[PDB]
Amino acid sequence: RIRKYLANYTQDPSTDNFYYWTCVVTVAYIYNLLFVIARQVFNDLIGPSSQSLCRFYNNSTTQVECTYNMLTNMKEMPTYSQYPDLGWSKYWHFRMLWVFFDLLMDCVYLIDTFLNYRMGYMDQGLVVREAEKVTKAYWQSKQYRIDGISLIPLDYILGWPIPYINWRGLPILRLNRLIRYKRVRNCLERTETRSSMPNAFRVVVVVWYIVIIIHWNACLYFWISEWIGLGTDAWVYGHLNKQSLPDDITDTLLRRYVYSFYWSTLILTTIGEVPSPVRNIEYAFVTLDLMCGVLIVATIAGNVGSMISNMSAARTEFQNKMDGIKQYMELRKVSKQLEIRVIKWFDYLWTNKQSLSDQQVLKVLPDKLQAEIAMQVHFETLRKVRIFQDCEAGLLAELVLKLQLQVFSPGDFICKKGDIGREMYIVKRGRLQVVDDDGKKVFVTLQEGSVFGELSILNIAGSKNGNRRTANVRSVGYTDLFVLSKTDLWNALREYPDARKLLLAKGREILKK
Amino acid sequence: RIRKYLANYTQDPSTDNFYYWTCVVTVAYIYNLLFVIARQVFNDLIGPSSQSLCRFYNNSTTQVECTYNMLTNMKEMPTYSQYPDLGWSKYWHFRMLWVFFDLLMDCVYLIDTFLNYRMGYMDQGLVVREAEKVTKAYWQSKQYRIDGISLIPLDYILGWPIPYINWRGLPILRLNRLIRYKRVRNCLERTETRSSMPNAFRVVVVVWYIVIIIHWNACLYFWISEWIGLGTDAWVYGHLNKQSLPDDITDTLLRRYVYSFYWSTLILTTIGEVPSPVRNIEYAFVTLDLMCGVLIVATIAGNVGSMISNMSAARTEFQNKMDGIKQYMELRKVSKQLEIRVIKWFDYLWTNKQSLSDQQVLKVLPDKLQAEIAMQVHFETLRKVRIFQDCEAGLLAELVLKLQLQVFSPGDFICKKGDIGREMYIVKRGRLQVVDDDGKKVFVTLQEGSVFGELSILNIAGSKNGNRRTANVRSVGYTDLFVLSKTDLWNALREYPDARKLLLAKGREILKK
Ligand code: NA
Repeated sequence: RIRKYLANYTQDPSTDNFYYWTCVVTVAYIYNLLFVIARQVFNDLIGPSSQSLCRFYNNSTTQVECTYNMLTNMKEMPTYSQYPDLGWSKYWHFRMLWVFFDLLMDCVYLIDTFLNYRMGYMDQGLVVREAEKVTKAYWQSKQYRIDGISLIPLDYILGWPIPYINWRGLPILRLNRLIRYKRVRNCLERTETRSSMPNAFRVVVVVWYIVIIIHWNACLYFWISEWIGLGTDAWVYGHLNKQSLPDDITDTLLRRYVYSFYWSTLILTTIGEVPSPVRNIEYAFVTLDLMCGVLIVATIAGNVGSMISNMSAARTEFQNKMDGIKQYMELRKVSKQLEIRVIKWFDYLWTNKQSLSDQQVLKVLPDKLQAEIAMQVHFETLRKVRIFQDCEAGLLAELVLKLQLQVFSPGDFICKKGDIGREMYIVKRGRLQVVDDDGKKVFVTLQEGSVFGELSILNIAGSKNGNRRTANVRSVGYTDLFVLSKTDLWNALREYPDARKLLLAKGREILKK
Repeated sequence: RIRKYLANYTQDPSTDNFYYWTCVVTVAYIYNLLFVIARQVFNDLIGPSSQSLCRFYNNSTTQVECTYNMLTNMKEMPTYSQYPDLGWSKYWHFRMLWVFFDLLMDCVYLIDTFLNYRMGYMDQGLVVREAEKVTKAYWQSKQYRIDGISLIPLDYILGWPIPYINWRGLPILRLNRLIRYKRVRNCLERTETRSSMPNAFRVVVVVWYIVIIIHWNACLYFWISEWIGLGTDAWVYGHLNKQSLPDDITDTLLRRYVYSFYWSTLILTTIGEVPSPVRNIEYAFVTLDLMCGVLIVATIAGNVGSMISNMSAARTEFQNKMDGIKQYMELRKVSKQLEIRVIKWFDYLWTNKQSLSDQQVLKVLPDKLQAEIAMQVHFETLRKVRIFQDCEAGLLAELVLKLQLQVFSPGDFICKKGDIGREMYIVKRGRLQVVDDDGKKVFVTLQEGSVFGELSILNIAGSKNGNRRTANVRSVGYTDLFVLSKTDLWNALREYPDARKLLLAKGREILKK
């Protein structure tokens, strides 16, 4: 039942469900990141706690509650008068909506702290899943410190307006929820690896960081403006700042946030098309802010330039190789015809993504994976070669390890009559044909998967032109042959002497018949 | 005839005519890219559909058709009154010109859809050209979806002013022509490879992208200005924007486009010397636009910096090598004279583009091309060596594969009397001379193509100082020798035993005579 399942449960961090969970926790973290500072600085997000009072001229001048026509074209800023119950009868629905999302994100934090409690870890290359071990490792580590500091429900008692003690609230007490940044960094690291566009995603995440910095600096600008006093000079938000409040513009919560966000965007991007500071404290703030903005712009530029140089590195390497080849062919005075042939073949290899190397797989993988990949590509082709049909699979594994790719262009000759023959060819991705001594005839056409030269790899010792090629073979279009050298065959064969004698017997048989 | 040719026709994509065709299709695409959005937002491009009416003071104030003096120094914007036939009697020539270029570019799109219908593809390294196969591959792929969506003639019925139903037109319905971007990307990819300046071309294409973005954002600025209302605040185009319409400036279609393009250039380059926004919606638009402009400037900078670092990479590598050499010669206390000699030789190798390596050709080309290049450079020189004049061409092919470049500076000695001689030298790109034991005499001068030391490569077994050099040879200026080692000769020779015995015979003969 529920008790059994929850008493036994332990988590595997490498699942996909755990990744989706880390995304849920990232959503909750981003909720806190934006809205705790927004509710601290922009108090009316939970509903106004006080009444705005404007000095209105009717017969005479008296102090009344501001309308929207009183908050347009102001000659001074309004003054505030607290409600007896700090806006609770008028805005309890707004405040219960905020409380509900607070409890939702805190329940997410509690589920996360439980999954941390029953969290499986790697030990001896395996993930440990014994409830006793995982909880003991949880307590040995000090994850519980960060888990408990991040959930202290201090904002529930002291973060809301309490009218009985005239406590106005302190939403900033929910900033301990921001200690859980490791799960968010983990989610973003995992999202980059699962991404099909890892450079683009990295730039996007930096842009998201910049937008959140601009939001926090918007809240900082407005908090500094309100601490200096709104409308007291031409730099703070207010009626003397004519970019803040132009002619027919109303002073609203939306206007305060919109102007502060625009101000912060222009300052942290070093555009600076905002009013100049007036007081020494504003000069200090703006100087520091513009130096931060210089660094922020250099960071955006560095990330974009890094992405741009990473995504053009292969074309640059190809162009370097092509330039070197052309330089060589100029210095050593090669024909124009062979030069255009070289450039055609190199351009084909580019626009078809071939790379002319198996070192991609060779170097960076472990030999187990290399052997498995090679056996999946070459083994079934190699087992039908008519001299390897009666061998043990170990020999063929060693052989599929030692196969070399050779590429040919249209009309190229693989071999010609009376040539040294010391190889065996397997046709992959092409088509060959055996032409009668002039290039205007055809005997047979070799398709993919066929084999040519398989007796020239044995040594039958008196086999009627054993070493010479005895045929002409040319490529129809671009071909991809795989070659098993004679040296490689005998090197591998010396370890299997029973397969050796049998190969010799089969070769003599095929030769005689 | 025509029917036969068109029924049989099938296209090869790798031709040069097809490249010129892709350039024609790129011209048609760029036509649509600019002019569909321009005709949507800047309606008067096809001729005004309505009459501009200005409130004029003659005796009294009445509403008359605006002149150019009424559209200068305006106190308010004019109002419009549709024509009964929506400008068709006055501007049918403009509209038929636009219709003609529309039909021209749509015929280009139809030719392109036919060439896609009969389009040859690569199969087994060959381009397939059988009409049945290419059309079957066209239908198997879903190219016909994109080809048909991009040609829906909806703009011909609903994109022009129809006065009978009071339809004002919707030029934006021609935006489905912009689905064919793959042919344009293909054309630009192919233009980069054919380019002699591939870094410059890449930067130029990014600059073209930025200019088109600035054009579309100019149209966006003016559409937003017109939707808010022209002349309603100091940010939209109009008479209250005194950068839009200064003192003696007339409100024309050219002025609207010119100002919107300048505005968009200053915003997307983050210069920002334009009026500040006034309303919340303008603040939102401009904040988003300036963040896009930050990214656009970082993109331009990244592409330029990538090009700059690619075009100075070789000089940087050379300077790294030179610095390493000088560091070594300082640590190990080499003379100043040998140090200036090393630096002179390295500077020469730089300012003459030699690279001291044949690995350029060696690594990156397939062995077929390497063998052909080596045979074209070395074979005729090697066949006149007086011991290789009576050999089979296969031996000489193997030998021209195994030739090593050695470079010498002016006055350097290739060899001296009584030195171990185990090589043969072929003079390429230089001039040697045999000096009599003091360096003040001359016996013979060896020019390009000559050969020295060709008997020291054989083993005549008692050949009167067979191993010692028996002559002094020094380089006149910078020389480029190619050396055939004795080890290489015998390694290659063991495969040809008939050529071996013959070489031995010829060497004994030359030695005796
Ligand atoms: Na300025």
